[PDB]
Amino acid sequence: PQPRKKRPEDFKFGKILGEGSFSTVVLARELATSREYAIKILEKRHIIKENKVPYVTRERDVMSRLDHPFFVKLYFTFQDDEKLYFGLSYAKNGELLKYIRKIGSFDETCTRFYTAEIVSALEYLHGKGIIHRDLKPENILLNEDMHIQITDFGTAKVLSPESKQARANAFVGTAQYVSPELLTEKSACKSSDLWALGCIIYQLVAGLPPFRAGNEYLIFQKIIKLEYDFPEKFFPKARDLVEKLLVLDATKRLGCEEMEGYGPLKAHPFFESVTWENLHQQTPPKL
Ligand SMILES: Nc1ncnc2c1ncn2[C@@H]1O[C@H](COP(=O)(O)OP(=O)(O)OP(=O)(O)O)[C@@H](O)[C@H]1O
Repeated sequence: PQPRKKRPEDFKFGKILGEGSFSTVVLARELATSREYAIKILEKRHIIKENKVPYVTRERDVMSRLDHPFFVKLYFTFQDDEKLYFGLSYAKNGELLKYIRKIGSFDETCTRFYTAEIVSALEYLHGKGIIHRDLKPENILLNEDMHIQITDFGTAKVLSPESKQARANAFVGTAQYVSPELLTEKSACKSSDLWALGCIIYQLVAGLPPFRAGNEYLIFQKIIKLEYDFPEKFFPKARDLVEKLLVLDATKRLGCEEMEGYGPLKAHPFFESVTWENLHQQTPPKL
């Protein structure tokens, strides 16, 4: 027997935290507890009209399966006549992208710490057979203690035991972080997230993502050609790691099953001083 189903009247809604194409996230205080949640509100009619039932269902189903400190938690759901409501942890500090823009680019200690939390999160996700498929700084949020909270699971793929690949459109997902296999084979794998990881590490160090251009078509062209360069002074061991992640052949990316998994990735020299066992209990370095 769970707690009774919550209702809109149980909350004092506040500011809008963000607005997507099919949802709006609003800060809400539960009257009975004074707890604050980020409630994601989606209109049923619009979801049905635009054929998005599978994505909303997927977002709910994946989030309910995750139980790990580096993921946004789904605490409850409810609905009224027109809207679905998902009660989520409120990540007080916002998007990682905000910090990249604010401070410009991360020093080595900061890059290493945040990269480690992301790698630890992906290990967990991938161990559950889930491909994120849209990993990017916009969807890596930060809690009040400046630990990461990954979100945005509606476009995730859930692999079956028998399958390492899932059909996926590149035009879905964010161009700058799209893996070459989505553009060439229209298929996603766990290693697609490792490609995105390489883009993100590059972005933390350089301040901008590796594949940039005036439009999406031009970005995609750069991705399939591996057309990017490292800036001068890019931390040498991080460059080496990124070179091992931004690999056109998805089976040759450090961390993938064919490269023997997360062992060899976490053992990379860039992570030498990392203690992996309890990152969420360590004090993040100041940005
Ligand atoms: N759990 C949360 N805590 C704090 N802020 C959040 C939380 N979840 C989402 N946000 C913020 O709200 C924004 C809106 O999220 P939402 O899932 O509604 O759409 P989106 O993913 O940003 O855009 P789109 O769906 O069109 O790709 C996010 O981009 C983020 O800035």
